[PDB]
Parts: sequence; structure tokens; C-alpha cells
Amino acid sequence: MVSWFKKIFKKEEKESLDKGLEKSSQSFFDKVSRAVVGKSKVDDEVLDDLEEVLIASDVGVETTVKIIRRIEERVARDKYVNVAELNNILREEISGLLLENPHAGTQNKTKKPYVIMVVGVNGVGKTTTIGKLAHQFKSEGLKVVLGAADTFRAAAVDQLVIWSERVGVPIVKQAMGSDPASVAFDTVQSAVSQDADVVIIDTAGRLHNKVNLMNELSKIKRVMQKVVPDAPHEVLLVLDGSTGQNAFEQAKQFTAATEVTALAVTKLDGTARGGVVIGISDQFQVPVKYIGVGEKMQDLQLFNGTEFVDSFFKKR
Amino acid sequence: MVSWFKKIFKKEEKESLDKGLEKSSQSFFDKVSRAVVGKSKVDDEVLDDLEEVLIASDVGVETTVKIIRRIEERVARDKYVNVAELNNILREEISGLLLENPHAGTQNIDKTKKPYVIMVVGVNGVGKTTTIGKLAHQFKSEGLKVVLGAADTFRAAAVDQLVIWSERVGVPIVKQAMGSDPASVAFDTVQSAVSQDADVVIIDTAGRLHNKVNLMNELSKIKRVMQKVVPDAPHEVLLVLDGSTGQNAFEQAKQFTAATEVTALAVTKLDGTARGGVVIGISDQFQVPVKYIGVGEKMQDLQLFNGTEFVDSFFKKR
Ligand SMILES: Nc1nc2c(ncn2[C@@H]2O[C@H](COP(=O)(O)OP(=O)(O)O)[C@@H](O)[C@H]2O)c(=O)[nH]1
Ligand SMILES: Nc1nc2c(ncn2[C@@H]2O[C@H](COP(=O)(O)OP(=O)(O)O)[C@@H](O)[C@H]2O)c(=O)[nH]1
Ligand SMILES: Nc1nc2c(ncn2[C@@H]2O[C@H](COP(=O)(O)OP(=O)(O)O)[C@@H](O)[C@H]2O)c(=O)[nH]1
Ligand SMILES: [Mg+2]
Ligand SMILES: [Mg+2]
Repeated sequence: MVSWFKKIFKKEEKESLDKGLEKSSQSFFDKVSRAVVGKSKVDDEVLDDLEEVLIASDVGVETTVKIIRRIEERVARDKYVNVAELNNILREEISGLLLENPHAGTQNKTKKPYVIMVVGVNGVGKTTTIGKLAHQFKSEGLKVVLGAADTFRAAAVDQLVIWSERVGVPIVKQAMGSDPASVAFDTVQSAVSQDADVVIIDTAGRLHNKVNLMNELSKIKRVMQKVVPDAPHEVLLVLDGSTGQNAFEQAKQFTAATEVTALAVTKLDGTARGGVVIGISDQFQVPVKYIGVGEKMQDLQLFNGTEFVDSFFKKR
Repeated sequence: MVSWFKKIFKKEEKESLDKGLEKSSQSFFDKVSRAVVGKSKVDDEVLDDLEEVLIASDVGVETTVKIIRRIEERVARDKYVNVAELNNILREEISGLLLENPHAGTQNIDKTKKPYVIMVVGVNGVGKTTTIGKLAHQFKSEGLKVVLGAADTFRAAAVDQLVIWSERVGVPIVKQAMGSDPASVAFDTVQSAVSQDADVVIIDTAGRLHNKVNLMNELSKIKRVMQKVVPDAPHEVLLVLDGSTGQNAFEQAKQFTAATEVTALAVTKLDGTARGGVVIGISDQFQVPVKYIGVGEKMQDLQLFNGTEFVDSFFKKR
């Protein structure tokens, strides 16, 4: 039974999710409306055109096939279905589909500190997501320590320092080009000495050489295990949802190079390719855990596929 | 030995290719310049950063590995290589690499009896109908008689758009109504070309790739029905790809060529975009040739492909 990471939405939080998905929702409704103009009943041609719309909405081939198969079956049972019901049918069938992945949601604690290694390619929103996470945890009364283990560019450390100041959490850092594993070691040591609750490690994720990537991330993990044997407790892969299915393929490439435990999909706000979240949640054997809906430290949400699909497809 | 589709470039033609690739060339030079600031000699770190630049330039993983392997080897032989030479080294090594694909260029097959039948295929929006207009202009300018077939009949404006191009160039068109059987339109087109003693037939097609079974069946029916009239038609199946989408076009070509037999590639929209490096990866990896590149909206903005000149325009100092 799928247990979502976020079970309760405040009014403002559901509004933030609706707003984050607004452009994707409007784009999808535009495409379906145009596809069924002059049609009355859902037939094989309508479902063919709906498959084309779902693909054009970055839902992905394998997920779209499953969705159309479920709708085909439902249409065959009900015989006469009006095309105006498609948004409602999609909401119901896709919500049901996401609940079928046993790897979605939480699986339901280890000794502090809880160590998070944030991974992904440059530009997807890793460091921003780390700032948002630090805010999430500090708002709960937890003590957060950041580790600046993205040391390839000098700007990288500067950017995490900037976020450490926006939220008001300590940071462990060395120089540009310092050994990332050594920074991670120092970060976890400091967190243990300071009795901190959460450690978040920033990393480079230069995917062009998967051997070097694999070796760097494995060294970071192995060295942290000298201090905390079951660290990292979470390996969070950050993906740019504004790139649609490009993020799905990137996640496939990245998760084949290193062990990931959860996904974050950023930049859903103000872009129209958010349907990729549906395909990722359906196909991946690790959960979507966070979605990003803006530039500010509050613009992070724990994932709930049922609410995501509701916001994506409901009438506005 | 690779024989390019265009062997001689007039000065104006080389200028058109340079201009078409200007943004991709500037973008690449920006990336490599930034990557080697503060460096003097090419070392393993420089080559690693250069691999990242080539990937960021849409050249693709397999092609980039080959390029870096050759540069690694050349650096090892020469021991001391200045980072300023990277542009020259890339031009030389990538030019050599493209000549290694025996499927590149023309195979100089003996001519078949007129009409020469071209089926243009690809996904909506890549520039198929535009490319057909450009092809019609190319052939009419050579003194040939062109006939167009409006066998893209799904959407509202598809037939209208090919009519519009037939009028811009001034060539006849065979068409039916929206939703007409595309194979029947193709049959009528080839029949008309035979009776009019035409030299070239160009068939426009839909390419709804979301259901590859339906796509495969439609294109196969068009081919089979045209063979009732001209047994070796289509003589060319030209897959059009949008070069402004970079490696997305490489992946799309992989998906499309697995659904239907293609004989040649056209890569459009290189002008004014910065992802033209995908042409290098396509030419290296695909077992069908890049034959045409599109460098603009006008009927003249088509060139037969020459990989050596493409790489020269992509990497030469400006
Ligand atoms: N609109 C929006 N922008 C985001 C989101 N997450 C990250 N960004 C932006 O993405 C850009 C790159 O973020 P950064 O944290 O430096 O990416 P990194 O290279 O992966 O560490 C920044 O301008 C962020 O403001 C999001 O959820 N919404
Ligand atoms: N910052 C820091 N890093 C350390 C320290 N001790 C070990 N490390 C890290 O751990 C790595 C050594 O691991 P290694 O010797 O190969 O593992 P072992 O052979 O099984 O002991 C180094 O490369 C550092 O990154 C330390 O005192 N401080
Ligand atoms: N700049 C530029 N635009 C192009 C090129 N080829 C096609 N286009 C544009 O692409 C758009 C779609 O072209 P169209 O022929 O309708 O694509 P189709 O759906 O594949 O038939 C048109 O606006 C064309 O002007 C090119 O080489 N350069
Ligand atoms: Mg960062
Ligand atoms: Mg067209």
C-alpha cells in the first residue's frame, strides 16, 4: 500500500501545488481540447489522438501505453463516454496507476545524524534544493549541517555558503578542488561532535565520464562510513522537470552509475513539461520524494502522487 | 572512400555554410575557451574538460569518445600540445573521423529510369514540407520537371501547406481531400508523373511517431502502392530531423529508422541555433548518410552535405 511522503496539505500548500502545475495543466487541457473538437464519443480515434497528446506532454511511452490501455478497457465497459469526461477519466485512471508502484512513497529510524547526499548534473537545482531542505528541517527544530563537497568550480562552494546564510545553518567547507570525500568526512565528523540532526552533502555530478562520477561518489560514501557506518541514509537525485522526458532519460543514466534512494524533480513552476513526473513515478523503482515549484526556500514539497495528479488534471 | 554529395563549394556557398553554422561555432569556441583558461599544455584534465564540452555541444557520447580517444593518442605522441591548438586538432581529427564511415556520402549507384521518387518522412514540425519546397527548387533550377504529392492528409493545413510551396516554386501538385488515403494520393502522384514525363516525384507524409505500428503500416502501404506504378520506387526515403533540438534529433532518428527503411537524412534549422554539433554525431554513428542540411526558411536555404566542409565551417577560426 503506497504511503505518500506528504499526507496532509494545508490550504496554502495545495494552492502552491496548483500554481506550480498551472502551466503544465493549461498546456495539457489545450492539447486535449483541440484533439477532441467536433468529436462526441470516445472511440479508437480519440484514444489514438489522446496517446499523441500524452506523449507530447512528456508522460513517456511506457506510462502512456498503460494509461491508454486502462482507458480503453474502461471505455469498452461503459460503451458510450463523452469526450468532455476525459480529464476526469485521466485523473481517476492515472491516480490509480501511480498507486500500483510498490516503490512509490515511503517504506516506513537510524541514529542521528541523518546523512543526505544530494546528487545530479550541474544546473538541475541541487544546491537550491539543499537550501530548501535545510529550511524544511530547521523549521521542524532540527540542527542541520551542510557539506560543500562540490569543489570542481570555485563558485560551487560560494553558492552553498550563500544558501547556508539564507537559512542560517552551519557549513563545512575547504578550498576549490579540495578532495570531496575529505570535505564529506569533515562534515559528518562535525555533525557528530555538534550533535546535529541532519547532514546534507552537495556534490558535483559531471555525468560525461561515468567512471569518474562513479568513483567520486563511491569514495564520498566510503569515507563517510568511517564515521557513520550506515551513511548516507538518503541519496537524493535531483532532476530538472523543465526538460520533460530529458530528465527521465538523465535519471536512467545517473541511477545506472550510482545507487540512488529517492528523486527530486525541480523547476515545475512556470514550465509546461511537468507530465514527466507521472512517467518517472510510474516507471522508476525509487520514489519521487520532493518536487520543486520555485526559486525560494519555501518552494519545496514532499511528494504525493494522488495530489499531484489532482492538481495536474482538475478543472480550473 | 567517402564521396561527398557536394564536392565543390563556390565562395558564396561556403559563406552560406559558415553563416548557417555561425551560432554553433561561436557557442563551441566559447565553451572550449572558458574550459582552458589558465591552462598551457593539453593534459588529462584538459581532455576531460574537452569531453564535457563536446557532450554539451550535442556531439553525443559514442562520437565524443572516439574523438577524445584520437586526441588522447595524438597528445601522447606529440607529448607537448598547446591548448590554443585544440581548434585545429579538433578540425583535423573530426574531419578524419567522418571519412571513416563507409555509409557517408554517395555510393554512385547507376541511375534508375525516371521518375526519381523521393518519399520525405519524419515527425511533424521538423521541416518536411519546407524541405520538399527547397528540394523542388533545387531540381527545377537544374531544369528538371518536379511533381509533388500531398500524402500528408491527417491535419487541417498539411495539404494547404504543400500547395503553398508548390505555388512558391511553381511546380505541379497532386492532392485529394483531408483524411484521404495517403497511399492513394501517392499512387495518383506517380501515375501523373509518368504520364507527364516528369523527372522527380516528391511525396509529403505524416509521421505520427506515437504509435509506431500505425506509422510503419502507413509508410509501407505508400511504398507498396507506388511500386504498382514504378517497381523500384521510392528511390529515396529522406528522413528530416530538426537540428535545433541537438541530440533529441539523434534519438528521434534512432526511433524513426527502426520503424521504417530510410536511405538518407536531412538535418534542418541549423541557422540561428547552437546545437549543430549533432550533425557530427549523426554522420559518425548512422549507417545512412546525411545528404542535406537546412540553413534557413527560404527555398534556397538547402545544401547537399559535405562532412569535411561542415567540420571546417564548424571549427575554423573566425
Ligand atoms: N523556477 C524554479 N527554479 C529553480 C528550482 N530549483 C532550482 N531552480 C533554479 O535553478 C538554477 C540552478 O540552481 P542550482 O542550485 O545552482 O543548480 P545546481 O547546479 O544543480 O546546484 C537556479 O537559478 C535556481 O533558482 C525550482 O523549483 N523552480
Ligand atoms: N578530512 C579528512 N579526511 C579523511 C581523514 N582520514 C581519512 N580521510 C578520507 O579517507 C580516505 C582514506 O581512505 P582509505 O585509506 O583509502 O581507506 P582504507 O585503506 O580502508 O583505510 C582519504 O582519501 C580521505 O578522503 C581525516 O582525518 N580527515
Ligand atoms: N530557420 C529555419 N527554419 C526552418 C528550416 N526548415 C524548416 N524550418 C521551419 O520549420 C517550421 C515547420 O516547417 P514545416 O515544413 O511545416 O515542418 P513539417 O511539419 O515537418 O512539415 C516552418 O516555420 C519552417 O520555416 C531551416 O532550415 N531553418
Ligand atoms: Mg550546485
Ligand atoms: Mg508538413
